[PDB]
Amino acid sequence: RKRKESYAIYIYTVLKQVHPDTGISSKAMSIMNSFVNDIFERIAAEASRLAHYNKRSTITSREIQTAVRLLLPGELAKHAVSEGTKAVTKYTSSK
Amino acid sequence: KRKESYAIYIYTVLKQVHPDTGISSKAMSIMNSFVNDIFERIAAEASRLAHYNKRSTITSREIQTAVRLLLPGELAKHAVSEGTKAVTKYTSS
Amino acid sequence: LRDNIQGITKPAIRRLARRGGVKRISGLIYEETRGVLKVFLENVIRDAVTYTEHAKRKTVTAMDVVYALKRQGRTLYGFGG
Amino acid sequence: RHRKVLRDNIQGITKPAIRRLARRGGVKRISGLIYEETRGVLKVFLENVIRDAVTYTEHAKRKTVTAMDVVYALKRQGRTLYGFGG
Amino acid sequence: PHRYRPGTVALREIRRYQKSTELLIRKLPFQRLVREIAQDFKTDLRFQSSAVMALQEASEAYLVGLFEDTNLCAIHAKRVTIMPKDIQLARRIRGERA
Amino acid sequence: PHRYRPGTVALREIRRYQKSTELLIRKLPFQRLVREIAQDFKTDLRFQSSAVMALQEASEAYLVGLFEDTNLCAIHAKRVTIMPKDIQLARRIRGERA
Amino acid sequence: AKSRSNRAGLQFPVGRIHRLLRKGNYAERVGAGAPVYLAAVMEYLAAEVLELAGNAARDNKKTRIIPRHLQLAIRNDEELNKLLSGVTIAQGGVLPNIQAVLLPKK
Amino acid sequence: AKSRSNRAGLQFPVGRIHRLLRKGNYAERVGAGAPVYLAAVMEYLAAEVLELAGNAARDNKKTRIIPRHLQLAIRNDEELNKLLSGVTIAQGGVLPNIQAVLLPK
DNA sequence: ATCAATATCCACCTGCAGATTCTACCAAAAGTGTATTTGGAAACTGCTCCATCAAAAGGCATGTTCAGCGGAATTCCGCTGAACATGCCTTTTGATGGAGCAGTTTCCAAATACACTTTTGGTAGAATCTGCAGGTGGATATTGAT
DNA sequence: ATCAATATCCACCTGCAGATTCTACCAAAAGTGTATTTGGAAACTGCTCCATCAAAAGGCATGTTCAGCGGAATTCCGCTGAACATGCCTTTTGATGGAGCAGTTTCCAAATACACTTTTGGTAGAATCTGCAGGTGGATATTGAT
Repeated sequence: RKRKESYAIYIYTVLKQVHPDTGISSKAMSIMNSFVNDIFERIAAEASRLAHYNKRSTITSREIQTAVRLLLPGELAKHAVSEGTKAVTKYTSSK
Repeated sequence: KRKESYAIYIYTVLKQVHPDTGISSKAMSIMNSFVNDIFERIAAEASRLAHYNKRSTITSREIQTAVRLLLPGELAKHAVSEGTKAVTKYTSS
Repeated sequence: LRDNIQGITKPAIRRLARRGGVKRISGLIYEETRGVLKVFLENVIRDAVTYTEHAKRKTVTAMDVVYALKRQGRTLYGFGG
Repeated sequence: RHRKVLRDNIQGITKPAIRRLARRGGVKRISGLIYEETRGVLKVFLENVIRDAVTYTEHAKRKTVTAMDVVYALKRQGRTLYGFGG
Repeated sequence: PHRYRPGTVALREIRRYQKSTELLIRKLPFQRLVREIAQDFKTDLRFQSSAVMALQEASEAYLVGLFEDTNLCAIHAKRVTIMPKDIQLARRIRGERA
Repeated sequence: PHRYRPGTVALREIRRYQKSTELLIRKLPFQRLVREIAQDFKTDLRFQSSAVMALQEASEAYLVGLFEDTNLCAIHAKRVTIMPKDIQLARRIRGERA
Repeated sequence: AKSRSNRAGLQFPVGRIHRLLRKGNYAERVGAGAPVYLAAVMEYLAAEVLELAGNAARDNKKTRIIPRHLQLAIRNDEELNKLLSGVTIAQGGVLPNIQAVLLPKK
Repeated sequence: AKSRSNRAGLQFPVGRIHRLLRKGNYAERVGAGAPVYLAAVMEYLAAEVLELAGNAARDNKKTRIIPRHLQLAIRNDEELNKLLSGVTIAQGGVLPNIQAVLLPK
């Protein structure tokens, strides 16, 4: 066996939600996979520094939120913050 | 009430190089920032080196490669020698 | 009476240019410079304040500024860190 | 049984290839000395990235430069590259 | 009735300011500007004095460095007088503009 | 005998290349250059084909971006012909020799 | 038994992201909400890019998004262009753009 | 009991550097030699700068190193200048430099 | 402004590489369920040092005058673009030997994890020492007018 | 070339803000001794894929010719900045309540560590599906000569 993970299937699902009849070449999918990973790393590293500067040993949704605000440009930040807060509020309402 | 810094070691190193030279507070603060900046750059590069190669440990070897990646030609050359020498002297005892 | 950005006077701007090796300055430079300085400060201060809020403080520390400058790629030595 | 000495390959970056790159860059007119200056600039860029790429290879104890070694080398230089597993 | 020719004193100023390291913008005015801008992100803020100083050192170092690049752009255009279009070129090429 | 005026075909070329995405440098020659340079740093190295392509995509994006900046420098000096000094000014502002 | 992604109302894998955060040496501890928030942001950014790229593909009368479409989507969008200013997209090319002074006549 | 710094023949704190590497979230483990190597590199770099700054102070007939001196030392050294190209030295000023074309006819 | 030589535009057509779609084995995840550990939010506190106000310090705003810079015009040499002929070397199609990369089972030197002894680095309230920033003086170079 | 108004520089002086020196205090680390755990080097290995030779052919590089027009030197003048003496409004400097930055005690919601149960994303890979590259030709420009 040989297994390597990627966000490809999740990227594909989201593509179908915004453009039901549009496909994506493997190369473009590879670029989308690199993009998602790049975003993950930037936010995580920023959250990491954030926790370190404040002598906190735990990275919570609050550090992720501040990191998003430092990383994204005006409008994207606002919408990212909403989607983020929304997913956490809902995640917390269950179980 | 504490607050750690590299000031005493920087000062001591200063006297080995210039026994008769002093250093102001602001200059000492700059030297401290420099030493911390260097520590962070090297440590972060070694962190990446170990992660890229799926290694759990940061060893003298990661520090060395990071040094070669981060310092310009000659500086790297000497930093590498100084590093190797301290590890050698450390192990030989 | 006045405006804050106008507090950065023509002579102060001239002095900066001088340290920058500039010999002759056109009149339109002053307003262009103020706008550039305003953008520089907005960007760094926005980040500095964001670190402040995250730490639940009401006081902007030198470190908040240092961290903001570092992530803007403007590393500053001499004020901590 | 071996090699075939690699020499002066920087001339492989021809005048026409350079004109094309300048066109994509929106350039309309090119002076005769631009080609040699461009080769020099490309060489410096390549040496710097390759040096770093090869450094990652050696650290991993490999003899084969991977696409990820290049991607990592580009990232160090601030030139993030998308499309090669990075 | 003595009088120095245009450029002579400017050249003298360049030598003087390139030798020194003191801040060239006045403190209070800079302080007011910083507080005004900060007020737009969060109200009722306090500043350690060292915070305002780090901000002034970074700002002045930034403008001086920009004035250097601007000077090269004016000179490139065979001028000795810097203009807004010089500052714009330098910022565009630095990637601060685009 | 028909002939386009100088600059007409160049403009047609700019529109053509700005519209496409293929690599503009020949493949085999670029690969030899990479192997030659790498060899000088370290002998006996091998290369995945994608490693060479990654280097070519990056080198070409780098050069195109440099020519755009160089073009602004030529234009700034009221020319439409880029010269070595425009590339030098651009590299200097970028900090590649600042 | 529900997946954390489902409970969060997300397509992106919360569990995987939680695991990537724990293994990436970012902090000694990672709270349960961190990966939820991060996955939501990642998903939102991917959606925004795909929305724009798909439009670029439609404009070129194509059904399949290719690197060039991703490049046009990103460079024509002010915020994405800034967020991704240090990024190079392979086979993406550049935006058509000819300095005005270069055009003929008057 | 002898300290690790002395054992490695260094002035910089190997024990402190070690602790900083461990708690800085760099990796799950830190080998014994890593802090030794790192400490020595930091020491050497500090030495290099202090030597040049010291000379810059002597050049100005002063016995106390101040920011200006660190700035002159770094910006006049091709390699240190490159290593610190993104750094601003508080109260360092700039190197004396007038473009030739600006000098009197 | 009509003409002619060419490039550009764009919809239609079809072989084909490349993308969407399985049925299934499944290692590796990810989720369920106690048990144990504890990070850091919340309420209360006392000493910093930050904002504010008065008084003394000294840099900036303003109008005049004109030196010389920037840029519009004119001119022409020679560089660089366009076009064409020629043929080379890159590109493409393809199969091969084998170096070397990724995986594997073994297993010891080295690193983690408390628990305990020894000690170095940081600092506050007290003392004292000193490098050098200004301030004076007088010599000399610099600059600009004649 | 000759003064003359000014800036610049060097030697000397000394008050003092800031740096080096001394000491008891002691929490916070760093060094140390024991037992437990494990990352990853060593040796054998299956097969991915990289280096390389093979051969055909046309896309593209090379080199030449010719002249359009861009770059750059030159002259010239309108007006924008530099220099400067004058009048004084703002910044700088030093003293004082209180906002709030840190350290502290507390204890619970939340995060490890862990033994198992359940669901999923990946993928080898024979088979079906399909967007669009690319060859073709004709409608509509776009240029440049006249």
